[PDB]
Amino acid sequence: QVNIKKKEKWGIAHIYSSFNNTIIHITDITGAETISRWSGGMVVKADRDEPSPYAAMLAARRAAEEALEKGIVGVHIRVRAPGGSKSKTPGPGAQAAIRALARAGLKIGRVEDVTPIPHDGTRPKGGRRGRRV
Amino acid sequence: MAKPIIPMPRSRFLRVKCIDCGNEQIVFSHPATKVRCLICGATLVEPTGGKGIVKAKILEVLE
Amino acid sequence: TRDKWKLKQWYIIYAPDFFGGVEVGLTPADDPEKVLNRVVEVTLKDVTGDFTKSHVKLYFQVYDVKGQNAYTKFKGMKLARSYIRSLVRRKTTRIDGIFNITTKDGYKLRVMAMAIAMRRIQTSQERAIRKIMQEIIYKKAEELNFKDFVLESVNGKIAAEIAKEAKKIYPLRKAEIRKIKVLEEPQVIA
RNA sequence: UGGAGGUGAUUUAAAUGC
RNA sequence: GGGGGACCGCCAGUGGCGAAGGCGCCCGGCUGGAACGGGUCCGACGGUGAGCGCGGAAGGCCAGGGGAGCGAACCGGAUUAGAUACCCGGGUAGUCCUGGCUGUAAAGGAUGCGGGCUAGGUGUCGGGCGAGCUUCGAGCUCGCCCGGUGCCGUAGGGAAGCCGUUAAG
Repeated sequence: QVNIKKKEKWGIAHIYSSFNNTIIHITDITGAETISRWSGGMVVKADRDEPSPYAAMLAARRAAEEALEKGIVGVHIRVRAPGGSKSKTPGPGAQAAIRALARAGLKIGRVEDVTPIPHDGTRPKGGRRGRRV
Repeated sequence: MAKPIIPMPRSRFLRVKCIDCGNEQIVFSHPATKVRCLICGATLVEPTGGKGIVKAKILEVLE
Repeated sequence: TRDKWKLKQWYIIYAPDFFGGVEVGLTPADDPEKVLNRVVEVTLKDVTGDFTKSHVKLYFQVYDVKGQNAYTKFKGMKLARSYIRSLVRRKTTRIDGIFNITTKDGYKLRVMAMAIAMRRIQTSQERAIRKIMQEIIYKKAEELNFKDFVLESVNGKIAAEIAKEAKKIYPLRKAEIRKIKVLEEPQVIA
């Protein structure tokens, strides 16, 4: 350790938000070092509970003990999701993660709309009558 | 307008008296083009939409 | 992997060439010299008015690392989806205004400006507000130093100067610098 | 008070009868 | 960090342009049409139009080049009583470019074109005009007028729905 002047570390937390799964992933402010990666289908046994909020608090609590272990006390949250493939809108882990950070005791800085949104068109699947129900 | 009760254009005549040479010119209230003074080479009016916008102060008698 | 943690080095961000050594930014990493080009996002707490308020998210890049100390330049700016959606309105316009810059220092700089129009009458004066940006900007880059010229643009100074001229032509509202990207570094002589 | 778009869409309700 | 091909959300409008199919990043060159003010010039030169000629989405076809995503056919899974499916994972032709062919549609406004005549109202786009405002730019508004683009509705028409100065009078 080369002398630290601030005595506070910051770890930006990418939050990747699917209706099939939730992924929480906090790194250092650069992004060049991965402390910890924890999703919503190690917590559980089944596919239905893979997303939900309750996996998306517990996943975001196991990680939160290892960031406390480094010195990272402040966190910026970068909420995002698959935009080009699917719909951009975040799933059930977005209201969930921020609740999972206020209980873990990690401070909450910036909360951010950085989700992939094309400036353009690309043809997804589903046509004639779009995707059919 | 008045296409079936006799259409008359909007027009009129006005005597313009040049400020650079005192030259008296007859001018259609709607200049379509640049009217040039015949003893200055100046521009009295410039053609824009509707009535030709008169460039700066030039004297006017309205007929 | 299996760091004690003791294969974890720590560096510290000192980011000048827009301000002095902004101490903000602390770097953990594993091994020595895997960050030498890695990019850090900051709000900037140098000016706590505008640079914290409406200028959320700038990218800075550690060009070098010395004795375990990161030296960081301006690499870029980008605004959040927050900004761009909020401002725009209907029955009016949103405009976007590029210019590929050359300053006298030998840096090239790609800007995109974004102004929002005053309501009705969309016309050729729109692109002429476009034209009056690329004209004024070229001339400020040629005159001003580059380090200065990246302080001004990021500050509202540019958005302000643009507006005075462009409100004569066809009055605007909500003009900004949407994004900036460092076109070419090297120098005037490589 | 009555009209036009843009997209979520809902599978937990089963074939036929002179 | 690099490479590739497609495309240009918001903007974007009850908006504009186009004969029609149709058309949407920004900048410049070339170019078609269109509006308006002034009819300044020609002096009936007009209308329509069988035959005839020309333009015409997507798909298909031909030859060459290209190929990310997507995806008929096709290969698996599920579903299901069975599934040649809806749902999911791969996938070729094609989708892109260039030259050519082909010529079809609920190619709709299911409404051929041109002229004249026949209450109105309102919103909107562009052009003109008289004002007030002004950041001194038609930028923000009021009204008359001209051209277009919607909605509502008198007389009339209609079988009725509806149409009704953008007619289906």
